[PDB]
Amino acid sequence: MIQRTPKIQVYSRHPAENGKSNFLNCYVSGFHPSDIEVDLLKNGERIEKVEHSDLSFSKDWSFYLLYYTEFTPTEKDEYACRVNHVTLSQPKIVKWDRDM
Amino acid sequence: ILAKFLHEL
Amino acid sequence: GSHSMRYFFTSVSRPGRGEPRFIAVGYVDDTQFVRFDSDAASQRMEPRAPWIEQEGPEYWDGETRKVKAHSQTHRVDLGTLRGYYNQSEAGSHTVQRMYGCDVGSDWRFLRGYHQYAYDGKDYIALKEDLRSWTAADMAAQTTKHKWEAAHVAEQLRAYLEGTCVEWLRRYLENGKETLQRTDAPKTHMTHHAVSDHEATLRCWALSFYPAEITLTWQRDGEDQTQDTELVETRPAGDGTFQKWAAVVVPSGQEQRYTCHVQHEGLPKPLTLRWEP
Ligand SMILES: [Ca+2]
Repeated sequence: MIQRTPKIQVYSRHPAENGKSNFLNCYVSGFHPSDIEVDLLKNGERIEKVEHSDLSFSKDWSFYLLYYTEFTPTEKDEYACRVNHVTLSQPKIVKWDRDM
Repeated sequence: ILAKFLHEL
Repeated sequence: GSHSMRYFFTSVSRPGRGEPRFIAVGYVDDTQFVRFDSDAASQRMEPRAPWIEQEGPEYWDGETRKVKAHSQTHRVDLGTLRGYYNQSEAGSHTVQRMYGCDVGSDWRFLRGYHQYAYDGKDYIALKEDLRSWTAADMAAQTTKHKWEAAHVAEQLRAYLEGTCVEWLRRYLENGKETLQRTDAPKTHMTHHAVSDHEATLRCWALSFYPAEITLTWQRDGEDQTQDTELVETRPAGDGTFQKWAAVVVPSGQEQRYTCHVQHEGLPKPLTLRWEP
């Protein structure tokens, strides 16, 4: 068995401009085994319509997936990705930084 | 296109 | 220049009498073009790129037959491996397989691949001569012996050097408007104070294709890894990729740092300096 915890990046498709429609992405990678739960959140509440890519993997056999949803950023709203995986004690929450 | 068949391990 | 076609398969067992999940995805270069997922409604191979949709019902019927046969092979293999490693029925286990071919600028065969993993580790793979195998352990040695006796490598080689290359060329032609493009990175730098005596510089590469890219920081022309951070290259979601690299620097010394970007799309490596 070789298990691995997920790397998580949270980011926008396009550079963020407040009040303009865009896509919020949560890219989870480097994990094993493949079962994973991912929630996109706005101000701590689940975002309703989230889609995801087909499961694939990298050269070291670790899996990756993209989750995404439409959003319109503002200066005040907080967006985050919350991920659960067998390797984690509790779910990991990564907050969106528009310059990361 | 996929391979036409695979051998079992 | 060069191009690749790759198929990626994952099979995951489920405890007791649950059936295994099977996922298959195919790529030309960094572009996904087909998928199959045993949990999904269709139970068919499905298109994931506009240019493959022009293939007719014979293509989709054949590929669906084959991907189902692939899933049956992996189902049997999960069983075989459970015995080889002396494992109970209570746990879930994973098999992964990747195969495919690369062609050069002239679209002739460059290399072929066929690799297999169990529970996240190398199990067996075809060596680059496509005639011999590398086995990770005693279980895989059993498989190597069986595959030697059955001349499996010779059969794969025919696929990897023949069928794989031909269909890759057909795809490259049919999808020419989107597969034969390179999108050079759009680049910029951002700056943020992290205290009254340090600042972060972040060099960004956006909207690029294919995914392979190198970002490096230099200080006074000397390579710099101390106090840098590089993220994995990530999909934007629209067929291109993104990456950034950052360095923490003394305030007032931002101009000593340069970020260097290399990508197939650039006729020369780019050099960026904090310009505001
Ligand atoms: Ca079962």
